[PDB]
Amino acid sequence: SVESVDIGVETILSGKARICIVGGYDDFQEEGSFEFGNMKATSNTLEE
Amino acid sequence: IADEPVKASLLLHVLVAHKLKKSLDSIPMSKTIKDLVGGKSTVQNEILGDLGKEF
Amino acid sequence: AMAATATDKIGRSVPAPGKGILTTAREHHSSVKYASPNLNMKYRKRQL
Ligand SMILES: *P(=O)(O)OCC(C)(C)[C@@H](O)C(N)=O
Repeated sequence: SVESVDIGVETILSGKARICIVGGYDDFQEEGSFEFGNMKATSNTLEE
Repeated sequence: IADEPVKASLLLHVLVAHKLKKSLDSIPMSKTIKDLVGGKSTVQNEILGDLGKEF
Repeated sequence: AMAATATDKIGRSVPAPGKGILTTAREHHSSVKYASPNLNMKYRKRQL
């Protein structure tokens, strides 16, 4: 999202765009939930 | 032949050899867990999660 | 006003956060006895 904003700004000052949509978006599914669990990045809910 | 229950030296050396994807020869027992991994905290956290569950 | 991105340094851990965004506060403080007239807006307007 912050990279998006940066790319967005520098696109406007370059004089390539006067307006820019800027943002970010991400979905939660089974397989990422699992892979973040194996990295031990996410809170283990049973400890919680 | 006689009966010997497994050494804690043989069993500790296998769960560090199996995790790092190496033979028993390639790993010295004198080397630390932090040395053998390199700079990967995820592999070092995953070896101390095996020995906490095992022993 | 500002938007920036920064890598960190040599390492062997992709998910470890770092300090490379400190470079947004990078300034030189060797010669810091007297004021910069460039910071004072009055000066900058007189020049314009
Ligand atoms: P290493 O020292 O790279 O640490 C990896 C972990 C998963 C601990 C870190 O990225 C985190 N999620 O806090």
